[PDB]
Order: sequence, then C-alpha cells, then structure tokens
Amino acid sequence: EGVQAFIWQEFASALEVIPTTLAENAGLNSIKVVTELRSKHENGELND
Amino acid sequence: DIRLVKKVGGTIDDTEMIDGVVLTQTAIKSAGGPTRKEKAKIGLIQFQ
Amino acid sequence: VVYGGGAAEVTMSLAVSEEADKQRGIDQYAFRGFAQALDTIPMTLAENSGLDPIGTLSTLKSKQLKEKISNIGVDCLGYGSNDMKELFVVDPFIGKKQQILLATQLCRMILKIDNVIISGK
Amino acid sequence: HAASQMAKPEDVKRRSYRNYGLDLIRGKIVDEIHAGVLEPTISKVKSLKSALEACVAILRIDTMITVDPE
Amino acid sequence: MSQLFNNSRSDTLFLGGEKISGDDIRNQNVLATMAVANVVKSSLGPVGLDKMLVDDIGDFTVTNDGATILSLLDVQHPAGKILVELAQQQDREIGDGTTSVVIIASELLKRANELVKNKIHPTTIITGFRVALREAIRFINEVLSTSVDTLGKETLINIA
Amino acid sequence: ASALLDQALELIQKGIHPIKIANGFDEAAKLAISKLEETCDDISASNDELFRDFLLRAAKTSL
Amino acid sequence: PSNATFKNKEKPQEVRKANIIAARSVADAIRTSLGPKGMDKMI
Amino acid sequence: KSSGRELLERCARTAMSSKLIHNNADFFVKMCVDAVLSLDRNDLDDKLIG
Ligand SMILES: Nc1ncnc2c1ncn2[C@@H]1O[C@H](COP(=O)(O)OP(=O)(O)O)[C@@H](O)[C@H]1O
Ligand SMILES: Nc1ncnc2c1ncn2[C@@H]1O[C@H](COP(=O)(O)OP(=O)(O)O)[C@@H](O)[C@H]1O
Ligand SMILES: [Mg+2]
Ligand SMILES: [Mg+2]
Repeated sequence: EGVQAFIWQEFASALEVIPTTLAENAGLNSIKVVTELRSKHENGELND
Repeated sequence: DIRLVKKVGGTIDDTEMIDGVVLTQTAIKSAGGPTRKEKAKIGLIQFQ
Repeated sequence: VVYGGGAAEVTMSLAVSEEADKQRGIDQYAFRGFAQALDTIPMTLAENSGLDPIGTLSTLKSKQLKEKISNIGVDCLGYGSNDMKELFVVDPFIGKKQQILLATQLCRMILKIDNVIISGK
Repeated sequence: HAASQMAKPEDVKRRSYRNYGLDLIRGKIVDEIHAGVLEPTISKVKSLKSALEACVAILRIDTMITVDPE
Repeated sequence: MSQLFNNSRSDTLFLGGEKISGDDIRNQNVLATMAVANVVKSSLGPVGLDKMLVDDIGDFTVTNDGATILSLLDVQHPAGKILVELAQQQDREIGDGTTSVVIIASELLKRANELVKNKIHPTTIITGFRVALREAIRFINEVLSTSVDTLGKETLINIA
Repeated sequence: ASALLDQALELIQKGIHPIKIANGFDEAAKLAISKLEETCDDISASNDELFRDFLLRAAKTSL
Repeated sequence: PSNATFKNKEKPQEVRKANIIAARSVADAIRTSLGPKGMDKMI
Repeated sequence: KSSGRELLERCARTAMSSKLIHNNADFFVKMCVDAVLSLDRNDLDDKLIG
C-alpha cells in the first residue's frame, strides 16, 4: 500500500500489450481473449 | 563462424545443407583450366 | 440545486463503478472509462490547488463509499474542513447536468468520424 | 476437362479430353497431338513457384515508407 | 483508383517521404502491377501483337519477350521492380513462359487483394496457395507423356 | 469531453468499436444523472427569507 | 493549500508529453508486425 | 388487424440507425410519428416540416 501501488498496477496493465496485439492481428476479440486468460490462470494454469 | 552466401536466382526449396565449406569466388578460366577434379588437396596461397 | 466542487463527480463516478461489475457484459470498460473521466475534474481542482491528487482522490473514494452524505468535495481555498455545508458553495442542477450531456453527445460525433478531408485555403 | 476428370478410368474417349483444348487459328476444339502443340514439363515446373514468391513479396506488405534522396 | 492524397502528419515525423498505410498500399501495388500487366497482356500467344519502344535517340526496339520489354521499362515503383527482376530471372533460367509468369502473378495479386478485402488474413491465403501448388505439381506429374512410337525427330520439330 | 476522449482512446487501442464505446457512456450517463437526482435536495419548501440567502451561496460560487 | 509549492515550471511535463506521443507514434507503426499474423515492411 | 399508431413507430425505428439518435430513439421517434400524423393523409407536404 502506498503511492507506488498505482505505478505497479499500470506496469502490469502495460505488460499485456503482446497478447492484445496477437488477437488484434488475428482478427479475434481481444477483450475476450484477455478475460479468459485471467480465468484460466487463476485455476493454476501457469501456461496459457 | 556461420556463413550465409547470397545469390540471385533459384527457388526457396533449393536451399540445402552442405557438409563442407563453399567458396563464393569463381575460377578464372582464362587459359582454359579444369572446373572439376576429384580427391584434391586444397592449399591456401597467402602470397602473390 | 446540487453541490459541486468534486462532490458530484466522485458521487457519480462510483455509482457507475458499482454497477460495472454487476453488468460485466462487454461494456464494463466503457463504464470504467466514464468513471475515470469524471475523476479528472476534481483531480484538476486538486492539481490547481496544489493538494496531492493521491490523498484527495483516495479520501473522497474511501469516505463517500463509507458515508452516504454526498456534499464533500475538493477544498481548494485550504480550509481545514472539506464539508461544503459550512463553506457556502451551491451550484444548479441544470448547469452540472449539461456538462455531461453536451460532452457525451459531442464525443459520439467525434468518434464516428473516419474520413477527414480538409481543403486548404 | 471436367467431364474428363470425373470419368471412369475405363473410358477411352473421355480420358482423351484431358488431353486437348483451345485453338487460336481456326477457332474450334482439335487434338494437340495431331495439331502439334506441345511444351516441356520443365517450363511449368518452377514457373508457378516464381509467381508464388512474387505474390508473397507484395501481398505481405502493409505500409510503405519512402526516404527522399540526399 | 486512389484519390485524395494522404495528409502530412504532425504527430509522426520521419525524415524523407511521408508514411502511408491502410488498404491504399495494396491498391497502389495492384495498380502498379496493372500498369505492367496490361503492357504484356496483348503480346501473348500466336494471335497476340507486340509494341514498340523508342530509345530517345531515334533507335527503337520491337520486342516480343517479357524480359526484354520490362528491361527497357525502368519501373520506379518498388513493387514493379520485383516482376521486372523476375522476368530477368525467368529468361536466364528457363527461357520460356516469361509473359505467362508475369500474367499469373498479376492475376494472383488481383484476387489476393480481393480476398484481403473479404477479411481473411494473408497468412491463411498464402497457406492456401502453397498446399494448392504442392497438389498442382503432384498433378503435373500425373499428366506427363513419354515420347514413344514417333518417327524420327518429329517430337523435337513440333514442340519447337 | 476531453476526459471521455482520453479514456476512450485507451479502449480503442485495446480493441473496441467506437459506436459501442459511446453506447456505454449513454447508459452510464443516464445512470449517473439518475443517481444524482436521487440524492438531490430541494429548497423550494423554505420561505422567501431563507431562499434569499441561498441566492448568495450560489452567486458567491460563480463570482 | 496556499502554502503549497507551485514549482514554477510546466515546460518539463509538456516536453515529456511531446516525447511520449512521438515515441508512441513509431511504436504504433510496427505494432502490426508482431506474431505469425505480422506483415512485412518494405522501405 | 393491428393498430395504426404502432406501425409508424415500428418502421421509423429502422431509420434512426447509423446516426447519433439510435440510443435516444425511444423519445424522438414519438416526435416524428406524432408530427406526421397531424398532417392530412390526402395532402402530405414536405415544407410544413421545417
Ligand atoms: N470556494 C470554493 N470552494 C469549493 N469549490 C469551489 C469554490 N469555487 C469554485 N468551486 C468549484 O470550482 C468550479 C469552477 O467553476 P468555474 O470555473 O467558475 O466555471 P467555468 O469552469 O465554466 O469557468 C465550480 O464548479 C465549483 O464547484
Ligand atoms: N500454335 C499454338 N497453339 C496453341 N497455343 C499456343 C501456340 N503457340 C503458343 N501457344 C501458347 O501461348 C503461350 C505463350 O507462348 P509464347 O508467347 O511463345 O511464350 P511466352 O509467354 O514466353 O512469350 C503458351 O503458354 C502456349 O500454350
Ligand atoms: Mg515463348
Ligand atoms: Mg463559472
């Protein structure tokens, strides 16, 4: 907790630019691709 | 230590592995010397 | 009438945020963008008044979520109390409403432009 | 040509069709063997491959960048 | 087909010429291909007829070959230089089909650009051509014919 | 208006249609003004004396 | 409040904004060249 | 044997797509439907809708 919490939060948001572009270039719905990847990773899947 | 020889012409499928070293230079053929010779020992002339 | 000065903005920002996770769908990011867009006004008042936007924004979000009283905003003149009952500040409802209506209705037109032809004079 | 490809293996006449086609002088369908129209197999081999790589080189281009000369 | 030239952009400052993107590039590349494909389209086959090109000194060259007519046509566009050098690669290797290989490539870029406008990716389009060409060469092997029961040099005469 | 455009850009980049973005603000704007109307206080019940003072509270704001 | 530090300078944050937009402009030029679905760039 | 008032509202809803109105069409479609119904059916004029 502190002033650096938002900086680390935006650091995590900017790190996901790679898979957002793969869904964009492949014509897939990106927002959907990144909402399912959170769901699969929370179930213990390290690689998805 | 890796060598890539650039050449115009041919197709992409023509690229293949060569077990030995390949010379990018060509023969002179001014006096009409041979172009093919078997069981030859290659000597490196470092003088003129 | 209403009570502006960052109190109406943070009150209207958390109202759409509390409904965003209830109505996830696909437009939840638009609700969050509308929430963060309303927060720029009290952060601008905090920026011009010199106060910290972190402590100011965190205090309004944490306090307004706890207490239901919705007349606390950004004190720019540097008073010790942020309650606007004592500071003598009042705004009209028709005035604060038109800020959102004319803004959200214009930006629909701004976003719908694809071809942009400008004839040089 | 279609009536030839679909056909039974055992059908001489139809199979022959696989062999002939367009004529530019008289304007009718005649046999290439009697007419004498013939090409090598090597002429078609590596011709579509060169056209394929030619299509791949331009088709994969999205944006164009031009630098003016100094 | 492209009109209303792209605006000079202030947010993206690159030295030299201006950058342009979108579907106008593949439209301009196909338009550059039709500039050379229509030249060689008329001089195909026995019924085809050729044209003349002057050398700006009184001399000229009446050319039937695709490599020669494109060699004198110095194409300033980048996409056209690929087909110009392809014909110089074609005539040196095989010496045949120089007009057809340019016409095949022009028709491919026509329909490939139409397929990109139909919202399928070029990577799937290229994969469709490669699996199709691999079956085409397999089909070319099926329709071969060995010269047999021919009197003398007749097979070499009529093929010439 | 610029704040809505700045937040809408991030979104366009992540990947959403622009008219669908404006549809989200419309449902959010009507819900925002509807919630402000719920927590709105009326000063018409007071007499003219207290209502005289309320004009000073708003006139001093804009001035 | 009135005792807060104004810092006297808005030119630094404006120059940083001009650099970020200039850096994001060329970064968005090559965004579509990533992955198997990327496209070539002839210069 | 449906009602005549709902016919104009049903067909005018298609016209308000691809515009800035499509979300505010619940309120403005009643305006144009009630506006044109005031006109005479025999003599429908285009200059009276300025
Ligand atoms: N003394 C004050 N205390 C708290 N908030 C204030 C005070 N004065 C102004 N404000 C807030 O700052 C805002 C400034 O609005 P103003 O700049 O006067 O209108 P405009 O932006 O159209 O020029 C008001 O909406 C009000 O909520
Ligand atoms: N006498 C003929 N009858 C039918 N087709 C012919 C005849 N001569 C040429 N063609 C066809 O014309 C095409 C192009 O021939 P030609 O112009 O000689 O080669 P290039 O395309 O290299 O200039 C060939 O694919 C061939 O099938
Ligand atoms: Mg020929
Ligand atoms: Mg004012």
